[PDB]
Amino acid sequence: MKFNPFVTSDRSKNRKRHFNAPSHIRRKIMSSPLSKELRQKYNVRSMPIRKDDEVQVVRGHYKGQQIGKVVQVYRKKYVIYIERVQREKANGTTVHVGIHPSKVVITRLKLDKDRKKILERKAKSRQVGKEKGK
Amino acid sequence: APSRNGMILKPHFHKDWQQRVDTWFNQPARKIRRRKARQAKARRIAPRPASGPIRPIVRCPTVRYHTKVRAGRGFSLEELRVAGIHKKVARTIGISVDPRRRNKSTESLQANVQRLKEYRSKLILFPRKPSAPKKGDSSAEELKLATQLTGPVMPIRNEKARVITEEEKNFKAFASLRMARANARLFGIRAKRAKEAAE
Amino acid sequence: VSELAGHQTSAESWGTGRAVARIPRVRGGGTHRSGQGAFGNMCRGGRMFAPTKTWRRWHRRVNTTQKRYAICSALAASALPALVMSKGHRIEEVPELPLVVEDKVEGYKKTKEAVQLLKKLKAWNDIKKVYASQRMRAGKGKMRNRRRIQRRGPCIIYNEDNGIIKAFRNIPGITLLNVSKLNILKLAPGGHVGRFCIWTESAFRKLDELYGTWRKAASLKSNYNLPMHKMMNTDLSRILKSPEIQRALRAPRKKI
RNA sequence: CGACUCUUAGCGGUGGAUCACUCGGCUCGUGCGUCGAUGAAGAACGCAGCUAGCUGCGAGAAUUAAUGUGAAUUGCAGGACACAUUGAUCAUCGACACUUCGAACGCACUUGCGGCCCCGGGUUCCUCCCGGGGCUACGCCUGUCUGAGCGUCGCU
RNA sequence: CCGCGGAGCCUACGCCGCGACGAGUAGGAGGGCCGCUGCGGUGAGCCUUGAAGCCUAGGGCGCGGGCCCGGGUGGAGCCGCCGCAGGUGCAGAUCUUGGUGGUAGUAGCAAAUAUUCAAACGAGAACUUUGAAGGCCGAAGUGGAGAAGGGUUCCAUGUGA
RNA sequence: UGGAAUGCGAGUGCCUAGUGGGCCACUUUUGGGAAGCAGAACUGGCGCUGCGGGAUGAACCGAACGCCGGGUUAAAGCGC
RNA sequence: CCGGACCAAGGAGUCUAACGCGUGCGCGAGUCAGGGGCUCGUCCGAAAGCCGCCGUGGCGCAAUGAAGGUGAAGGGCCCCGCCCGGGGGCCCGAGGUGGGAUCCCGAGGCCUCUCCAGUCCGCCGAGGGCGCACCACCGGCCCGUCUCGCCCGCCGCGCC
RNA sequence: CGCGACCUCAGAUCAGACGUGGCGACCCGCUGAAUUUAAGCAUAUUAGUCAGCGGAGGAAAAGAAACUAACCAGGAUUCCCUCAGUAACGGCGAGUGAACAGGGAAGAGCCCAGCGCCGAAUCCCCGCCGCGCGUCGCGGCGUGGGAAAUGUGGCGUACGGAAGACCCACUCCCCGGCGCCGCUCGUGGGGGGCCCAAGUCCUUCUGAUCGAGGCCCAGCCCGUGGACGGUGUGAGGCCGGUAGCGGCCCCCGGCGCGCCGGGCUCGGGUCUUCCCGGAGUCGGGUUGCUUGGGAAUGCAGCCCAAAGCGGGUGGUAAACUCCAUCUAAGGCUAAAUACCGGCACGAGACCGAUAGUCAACAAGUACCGUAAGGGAAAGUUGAAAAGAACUUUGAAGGGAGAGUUCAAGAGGGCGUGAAACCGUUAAGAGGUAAACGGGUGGGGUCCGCGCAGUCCGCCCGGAGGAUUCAACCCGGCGGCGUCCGGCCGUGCCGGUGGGCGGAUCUUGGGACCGCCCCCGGCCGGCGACCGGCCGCCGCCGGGCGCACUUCCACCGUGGCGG
Repeated sequence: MKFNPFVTSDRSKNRKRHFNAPSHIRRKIMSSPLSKELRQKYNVRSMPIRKDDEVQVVRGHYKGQQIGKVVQVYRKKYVIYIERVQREKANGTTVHVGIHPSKVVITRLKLDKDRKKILERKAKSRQVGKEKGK
Repeated sequence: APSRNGMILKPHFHKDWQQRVDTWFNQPARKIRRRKARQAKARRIAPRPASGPIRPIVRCPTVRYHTKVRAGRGFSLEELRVAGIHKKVARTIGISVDPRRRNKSTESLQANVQRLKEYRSKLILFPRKPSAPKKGDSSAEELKLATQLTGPVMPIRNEKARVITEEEKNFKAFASLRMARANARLFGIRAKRAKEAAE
Repeated sequence: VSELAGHQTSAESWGTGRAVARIPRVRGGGTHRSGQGAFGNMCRGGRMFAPTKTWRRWHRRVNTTQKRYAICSALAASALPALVMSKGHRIEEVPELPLVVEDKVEGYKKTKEAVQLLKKLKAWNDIKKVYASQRMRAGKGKMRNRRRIQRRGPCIIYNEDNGIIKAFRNIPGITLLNVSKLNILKLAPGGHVGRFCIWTESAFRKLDELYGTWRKAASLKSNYNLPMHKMMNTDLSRILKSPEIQRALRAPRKKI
């Protein structure tokens, strides 16, 4: 149970912060779990979703084992777009269906200097916690 | 307005009292704040007793209360002088000083003097510079037995059977009290009539 | 409510002669508000009848002797299995209702050992019923930061902390209580006596010094002793069936 | 027989009650407790590729720089950022910048009229014309300079 | 005792018996397993296999306050019991806010003389435009320009909500 | 021999709301020509109360009231 | 007579303080921490617990007088110079009268298969006895005030 | 009659500074009503309150006795409890109304003028140099200006002080620039940034789940984390978070310890001799306001107008006398206290869009008034726009199909969708306006696992099946009761007790008393208190008992009871 007198448990305050969060806070809010194989390789459980990330949908109408590429992270709408997750309008054109990143699993993450750095930070912090518990 | 038996009540609610109403919902908050101030002060003056300086013994000034003894504002200049403590070094030692208190009697003077001597013997004086001590206290009593006092320093707090002798048995307690009150009342006019009779 | 609520407008009655009620009305023009009622408990936008005030008496003081009486009654009821089961506390397979466990529990540090101990004392079914009682509160309290409700589980009475509070903290329903600070709000959860309590032996032995026997006054409280009984034998059946009472009776009149 | 009228039920409508919800209030409590002639509060007018209002900003105008962050913003478009020859966005914010009124300050409140000292361009020390820059308000303190007085005196 | 056995009971704040009585404004008192909202306990309560709410020629209960069930609609919460606390029950107040009728397809669209023929555009013309007639303001004008005040109403194109 | 008859269980304390405009009738009665006028006494009534009868009606006559079945009456009636 | 065309939603004895009576609870000649303080950062907890070497204080436990002031013991049994009423000694510890729930004794009755002589318990019981609370009445004590009258005491001999 | 000095004034766009205005919840100084109550009304009350004016700060104001008291005396201010609805005031009516003592929170004390001593020892400005240098201090020099003898500085202020003589101890300090570490104990002291656990496992429901079952070990996994949000519906383990004296990075600090530089480097007792105070102020008269202050509590205007063993106070005016207490007319000072404005936070038995702030929304907005000012209404498609392509009629609005969606009985003021009012369909009725109460009757919608009507126990037969039963033996578990033991105990003695109290005695320590607990012995009772023998009874399991016993189902239009 929360003990910090400076952290709010209020419904309205937590919802207000969520719904008009700045863009860089919406980045960490829109995090997705890594795959079991990736969680084994890097000692990390979840990463913030990013464009050109290979994910699969685990909930909803478009659930399946297909692997798609993230093509748009609409942080204002709190949704991401995947390659094959789409439907047809009345006209005939095709539109992407927004999927919340909490409902997808990263199977391959785009790798760069910044992403390697925060993968190592999350593994180092977790390893310290495991050592402290032991 | 009145209905049968009752009390003639005069409530003082004719003066727009609702604008000046003191609620005490902050009472628990001011207890914690007062408590944390005490704890911070005690740490800041850590070796010192954290209950303020030593106060003298004082008698309450009225018939209702002259059988009781409480703490005064400070030791008077007469008892400080008898104890041999300079009035400008008492405050540094931890002795409260009240320059405006008089000493009508000697027992109260001697009681407060002995209270000052007991404090001086019980006092540990740390050197100004720990590396170089001079006219202070020894290492045994300083870094081994120094503790901060918790409550007030030297708290101030408030006849065998015998055979009754024939003299006090034949004592007129009520009669003496009656003549005594008459003697005080009639003292002035008895002397004036005696002087007039002399003339 | 706010002291200014319903009274920030400027509004006067139109008086009689205008074929309308004599309620105060907003002055001016050029808006819906003009001519509308104000300053009244019957008017939309007006103040309430007797506006609630902060200097209502919120707090009650109970006599110390009565508060101590309530704690003794709550403790006595917690030792009767019928009263504890009447609270729905699932006391079966529990070896003794005045459950006393050693002082090693006070030194517990992991929630795993807290759960294992409850399983070994057969007090885990109480936690399972607390889990089964977790549901959503009905009403406006969901918007008032009181969304979830659940039933109460066992109360654990300790003497020294040594980590016992942290170990049992995460288990739902469990309340931790210091024997020297016994709280009637946690021993009779809803004014009903009969809450299941688990004691450490240190808290159990401290309990005689706290409230005293009938031969000894309380040692840890100055000037307190246990309340006296106004009726020594409460067994009505045995008293009525005793030969002394039966011999003094007239024959019963069964004929209708 | 209709029509018309009345009642009841079904369905459909002038209507927006009830219920459920709530990035809003109200009340209590805690910590801080900081405006301004270095120009405040408050006004006015402007500023976006398409943008009226709200919001943010001031001619560098829906923002510059810096630091942290680390791949977006998004209603459409356009092009950055090659996503280290170090940086989209957002946050923070200590650098820079900050139109006209306003205690409001050259005089006056009309885009009115000046004065002094400099700079550039026409002509050449007309400072005549145009443009730019710095000063030019009241009260009051210490000091400074210039003064007044048949004020009190000294030497003449 | 060849039968080894014999209904129900007694939430004692419960159950049973007997006798008499029953109007009511103002007003007083009692009971309420009458109703509304929130809190503490409790129902190993109910609920997307369908909560609240709403409708009902359905089945019923209670003297009543009201309540339970069936059916339809709805789409996410709700209720029972022991206590606690109220901003807790409306036909009135020329009550407040909103919505709606009958009146009623009614009153009315009657101050300053007046319009007609043809064509054009157009889905559509008594009312627009062009032409031709008949009339009016009749220069102290129904003319041509300004001051206040208005502030884009000025001009062109398009639309006909 | 509980010192007439008859009937009935009494006594007592605290707190206490509403009311403090009345009106009608037999008898008695004051002012007034008198009044469905004004003012009194006693009792009953209406107000607070419905029910049968007086066609109708605050007060008259009868009778006072929980929801019902049978029987019988009061005052008043029994041409329709 | 006045208000009401119709429907929905809102809409009026509340809160605080002070008294008074009644009732539930705790303790009881006492009772009450409410202001303050001590206990881990305090989800709950702004709660709860404890102070007694915080009961200061409030109310109650004493009244009366304007005030100076004064300030609540009754009975039973024996003895007495003196016969107007007071003194002395023991024993207890608010008196007496009439009512008075309840409680106690109880002549005489009821009886276990029968008679007799016993031990009991119960039940009815005429009569008595101790009498709760409360009521009425009569005594008594404290304070104020008035009338009458004789004494006593002494660091003050007093307008005590 | 020129040149100087001083004095009193003046001007300057002179060199440097400072004030103004705003906010105003809390605070300080003024000014200041009436509504109201008195059942009328004028004093009174409302009330020194609202409105008006001025001035600040994070607090303000107050404040170290010209005090209280009368005691065995206390001892600055401020705040809380009490004093106290009291003393007192009041058409003594209505009403108003403090203080001292006592208990707490906090606690802290000091400085001039005057009298004196010291060659003005003093201060501001301007330069230069050595410095130091976060935006400015030190030392020197100045044959550099000015202020100040019409009085700066050091010592010293009622608690007395100073100066000499004697004795004693001998100095324990401050500031600026630098390094150490605990980097403030609530864990770093504070600010900022980035991180740190466990199911989305198997089977099912759904439009979508976060739903419902299950997960060997006695129980899925973590739990110091089961607060809360988000996510297609309800989530401890999907995500952010949450817990943790958890980790890492940057910055800003204070308190202590060490280095350098600068300043100062002096006290305490006893004796002797000296010095010692704030004036148009106090006080008195009078007037007006104010106060609980009453022959005047406080404040102010005018008149009078001091003293020094004096003056002020001692709650009834005055004279005389005694006593007590303080030392006015100059000044500074933190804490405890206040806070409806501001910047950040936390929470709630509060409201839930006619409520709650006027304002949940482009709200102090639209709009109104010349202006001061007045001042609204207005939330909700859907999980996702997937917001209806295309065909067709119409000039279009608007329809018919088609399509999306779980759902258009969700189609851009679109959740649900009541009533009033209306349209249509179905049924019924209709000349005393409708409507109503009580009785029936007719018709209609729905309802009744309605449409051959009950169901239990015992007995009687017929025929079928299977066996334990009845008794006996073994094992297990219960229920009941001088037999024993451990307890729970009153009382009663012996104490290794060694304990708590006491307004008992002491000869702080002790003795004495009363209890409390414990030890041993004796002594009574089982029920919210335990065992073990010995019986008696009951139940269950197993064996034997192998059929006139026992049990299970069917039939009879069976009999009795309900």
